[PDB]
Amino acid sequence: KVFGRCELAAAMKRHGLDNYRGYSLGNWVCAAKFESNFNTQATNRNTDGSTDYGILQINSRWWCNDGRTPGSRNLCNIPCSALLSSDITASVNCAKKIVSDGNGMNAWVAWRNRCKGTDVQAWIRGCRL
Ligand code: NA
Ligand SMILES: [Rh+]
Ligand SMILES: [Rh+]
Ligand SMILES: [Rh+]
Repeated sequence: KVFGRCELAAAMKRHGLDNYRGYSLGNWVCAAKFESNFNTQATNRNTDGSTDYGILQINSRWWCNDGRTPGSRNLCNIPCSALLSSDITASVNCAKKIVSDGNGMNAWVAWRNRCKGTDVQAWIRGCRL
């Protein structure tokens, strides 16, 4: 599923991301835009052999089992394929563990480089929430 901006914002708010660990909804929407272009099916291979999965490009190195990432952890206790569903519940629940883990949203390279210290409120302007 390729989400609309306001469609995703509404889904993220419902799934408990608005101000999660102090990160406004616009932060999560901006991260999703630059990570996946709002596409639940997005996959990208990392140079280390790990793969990033879904709307927030969660990494098989630490967070999910994809059957092909040797000596990696599965800290969200899920198959990485669960992160590609048109239902974002598994991505949201895993993102909550990631962002709680001490580095906050700096875990997302696209967030640090493209969203951090920007006017992220612009990502939710116009949306019915
Ligand atoms: Na893994
Ligand atoms: Rh939902
Ligand atoms: Rh600003
Ligand atoms: Rh509302």
